[PDB]
Amino acid sequence: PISATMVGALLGLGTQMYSNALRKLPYMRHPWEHVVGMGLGAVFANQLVKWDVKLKEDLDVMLAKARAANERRYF
Amino acid sequence: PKSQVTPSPDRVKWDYRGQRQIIPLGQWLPKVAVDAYVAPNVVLAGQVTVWDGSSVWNGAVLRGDLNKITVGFCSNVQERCVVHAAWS
Ligand SMILES: CCCCCCCCCCC(CCCCCCCCCC)(CO[C@H]1O[C@@H](CO)[C@H](O[C@@H]2O[C@@H](CO)[C@H](O)[C@@H](O)[C@@H]2O)[C@@H](O)[C@@H]1O)CO[C@H]1O[C@@H](CO)[C@H](O[C@@H]2O[C@@H](CO)[C@H](O)[C@@H](O)[C@@H]2O)[C@@H](O)[C@H]1O
Ligand SMILES: CCCCCCCCCCCCCCCCCCCC(=O)O[C@H](COC(=O)CCCCCCCCCCCCCC)COP(=O)(O)OCCN
Repeated sequence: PISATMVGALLGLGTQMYSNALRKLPYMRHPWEHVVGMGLGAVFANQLVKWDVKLKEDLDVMLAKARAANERRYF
Repeated sequence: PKSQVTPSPDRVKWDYRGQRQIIPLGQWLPKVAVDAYVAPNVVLAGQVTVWDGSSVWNGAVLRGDLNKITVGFCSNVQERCVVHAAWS
């Protein structure tokens, strides 16, 4: 399937080539920073997914607390 | 009438560096865009501006020592073309 690692790598390579294009430079100007961008994109995508899961868990807990607080009105 | 010359013993008969393509004259430095292609044989002297998409081909000399020389967007100067500027 489409994992966070591959989409992150594609986004990193794309943003490196996009930065190179915006400066009128060749797309594959410095290959090493293309590799660095792929790695950073993969890392950022994985961290984003890991943070999203925890964020949803925290939101669920906080909504449970809010609903519990609201339910006390009927007593 | 003289008919007499004095050869210099420090004159260089072979420059291992070759001819330098960009020749700044004092504070005038030729400006070449990163998108522009300038052939390695080209000589750019003085205030010469080469813009995006422009191209200068083999053997061309662009001496902007006297007045400014400008090459526009996607405009090309082909092989062995001498572009020079006068005071007026
Ligand atoms: C802009 C590009 C558009 C691309 C998106 C569409 C393409 C589809 C890919 C979307 C994608 C990557 C997101 C890319 C981020 C973009 C990069 C940002 C910039 C980077 C430069 C996330 O997509 C999935 O992520 C899930 C969250 O986990 C969510 O499911 C919801 O979650 C619940 C909440 O708790 C909801 O309650 C519930 O309703 C849903 O179940 C959904 O978001 C979705 O199903 C692919 O999934 C990837 O993440 C996880 C799977 O989860 C995989 O690893 C996991 O790790 C542990 C979990 O940490 C798990 O323990 C582990 O078992 C698992 O292996 C990865 O291997 C990979 O599969
Ligand atoms: C989010 C949607 C998804 C987007 C895709 C994300 C993908 C993950 C990120 C991929 C990034 C790829 C980058 C590859 C590495 C190249 C970095 C090399 C930079 C470098 O060598 O340092 C000098 C410049 O520093 C720099 O250029 C550093 C610039 C940093 C700018 C932003 C700094 C952080 C600001 C906080 C985030 C932005 C705001 C967000 C709210 C270079 O110097 P030189 O040789 O070029 O010459 C002098 C120019 N100065």
